[PDB]
Amino acid sequence: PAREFQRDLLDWFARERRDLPWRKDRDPYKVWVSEVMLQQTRVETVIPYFEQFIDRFPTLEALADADEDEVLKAWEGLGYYSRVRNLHAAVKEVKTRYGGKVPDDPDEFSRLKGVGPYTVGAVLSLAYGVPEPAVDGNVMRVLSRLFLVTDDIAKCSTRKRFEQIVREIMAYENPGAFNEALIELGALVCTPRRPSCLLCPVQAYCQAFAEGVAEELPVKMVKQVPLAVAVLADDEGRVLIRKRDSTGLLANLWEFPSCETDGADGKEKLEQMVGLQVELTEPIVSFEHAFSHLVWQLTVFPGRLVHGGPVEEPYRLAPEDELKAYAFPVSHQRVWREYKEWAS
DNA sequence: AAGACGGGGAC
DNA sequence: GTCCCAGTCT
Ligand code: SF4
Ligand SMILES: [Ca+2]
Repeated sequence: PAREFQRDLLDWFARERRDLPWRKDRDPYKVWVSEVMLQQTRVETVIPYFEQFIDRFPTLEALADADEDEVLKAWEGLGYYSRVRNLHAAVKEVKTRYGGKVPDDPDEFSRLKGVGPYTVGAVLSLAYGVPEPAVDGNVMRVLSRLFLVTDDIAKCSTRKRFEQIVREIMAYENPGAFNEALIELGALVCTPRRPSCLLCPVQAYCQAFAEGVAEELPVKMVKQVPLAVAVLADDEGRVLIRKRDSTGLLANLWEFPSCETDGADGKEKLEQMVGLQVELTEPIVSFEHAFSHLVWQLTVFPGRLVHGGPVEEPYRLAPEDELKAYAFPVSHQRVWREYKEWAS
């Protein structure tokens, strides 16, 4: 019932679609940026970031020529920072290798970093009219309910099933609108909890509704870590900060020297870290910070800094009024908040 | 396959 | 507390 299902979906979309920032036009660059920002992040959270980001990097070239440091700063607070490292690399790739044009071929676009099966579909269908599926969590929930699919959507292969289903029922004449409509339906009507089936424009076609299990679908299947942070203040009013490893947790972000206490030593395993030496004091406050695969049990440790050598290695000396110039994870952002809240 | 990879806002 | 959001990479 593909064709008729398409008409209802698309009709609903025209009337109910939200006027979001990235929907002003279909510029490949603007669509791509928004799609990367939306990965595992809510629309409400993205809006402010997209606005600031586009103003600061209006074109793909402008973003390509920016120093990675400024690009990360623009992403400070969004989470999953590798998304922007990959988008930056990919954008630099399109400028030099593809003459500043976002490839319109799925095989070409999919080779760029950060571009997985979802983004290929979202960006190419929307910006170029390419008939590729764009299956995100929203679509998976929608399709799972419409076709009563009970396979664990956390299974790597379950997404392939959904992609095939989309290839069979999508409006090949307007793939972009079709894909977007499917996502919007999931965002506004066919919601995680208490979907609005009575007001759904494709209720008639829904097997989950007919069987009364809409709410039980889709079917879907952390370690603690103590950490000691050090905030060394130079009598001159400058602070010590280091850039993080280029690969792994919060990669390439700045932070206050710290170590995985892995117990309860505190001001011990830290001092040792010198690879330019000094001693600490007693804590100032303790909090926690969650991620997705692990939690941080960090405890701060202040101290004084006396110069005895050149600041090298990842480390970098910086005046207090310049900190707002670096990109810091949310955890360490709080560390500094509690510090000036202390010396207050 | 399954775990790494942020931060936040409903319920 | 729990879920999951416009997922990608190894
Ligand atoms: S009828 Fe209910 S479960 Fe089926 S697609 Fe609509 S909102 Fe989703
Ligand atoms: Ca790819």
